[PDB]
Amino acid sequence: VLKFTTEIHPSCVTRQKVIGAGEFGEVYKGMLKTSSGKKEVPVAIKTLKAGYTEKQRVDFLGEAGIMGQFSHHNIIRLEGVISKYKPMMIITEYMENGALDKFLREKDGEFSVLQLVGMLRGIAAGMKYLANMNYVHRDLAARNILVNSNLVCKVSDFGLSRVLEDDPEATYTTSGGKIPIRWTAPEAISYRKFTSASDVWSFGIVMWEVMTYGERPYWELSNHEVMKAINDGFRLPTPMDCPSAIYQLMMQCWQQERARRPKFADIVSILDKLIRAPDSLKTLADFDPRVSIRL
Ligand SMILES: Cc1cccc(Cl)c1NC(=O)c1cnc(Nc2cc(C(=O)NC3CCNCC3)cc(-c3ccccc3N)c2)s1
Repeated sequence: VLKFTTEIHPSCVTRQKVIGAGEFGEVYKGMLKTSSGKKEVPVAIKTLKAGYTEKQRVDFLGEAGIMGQFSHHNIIRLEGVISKYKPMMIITEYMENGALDKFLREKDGEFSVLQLVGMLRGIAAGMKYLANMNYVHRDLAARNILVNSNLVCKVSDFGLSRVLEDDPEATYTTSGGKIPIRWTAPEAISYRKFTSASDVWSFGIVMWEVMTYGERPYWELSNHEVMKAINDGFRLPTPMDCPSAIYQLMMQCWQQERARRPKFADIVSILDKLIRAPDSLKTLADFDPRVSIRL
């Protein structure tokens, strides 16, 4: 028995603005009337346009069904679905600052170290919750994390191919594409061994995305060049202005041997201890001089 997913009546949903457009549906900002007409809240609304295939329907509704099993501050909240009327819709809370990667790239250098570390603690708490629920995300990356007005970060992007046994799409993105290599642990790339410990590798890459304000991991390297570097033992260098303890933690997430990586519980605990003793964050890792400027 799974937690009940609310079927929403279309009369309770208004769409105010298109915010995203795909080939197979759109995403809107809107309002949802709830509590039997007594409350109204802002929502995001994703549609599935007519002509969708059986696979697209099972995937679309499956994402909502997974989201509906979770109740955590750092996981996107589902309000419900419209499946009985067309276009079908999934309705979630609305995250005012959108995806974390784009948000940081529009906010370069504007946050404190403590704020960035706090964002990572929230993401880590959401991932701890997911891993404890026996959910392996497989595509953890800043692009799949949303940010609200209050800077709370929440994990998004769920799918049935992550939960069903021997699923033939388990190694693809939720859109059927190739999962971007540069967030993925070596044993998941080479053997398809996706587990919470490969999600810990990905979380280390997310830490580096956050501390760099959304830089592209490995910069211009191609996918094969990233695989070359990782398998030689190369790891991403420290971000600028990054606490030594934070860079050490991301390096531990990138241990080749998956059993040596921290668990999500370890990550949350370490981040909490650093935030509560903030002088621990003033020791910075050396930023490796990339350019020589002499005068
Ligand atoms: C509805 C739904 C169904 C299934 C799965 C999920 Cl996770 C969801 N929920 C959502 O997608 C979303 C919840 N909140 C969101 N916030 C959001 C917010 C905004 C938006 O208003 N962003 C601000 C606009 C001004 N710049 C600062 C960001 C834009 C998007 C967005 C959506 C599609 C393509 C590009 C975009 N930039 C998204 S999207």
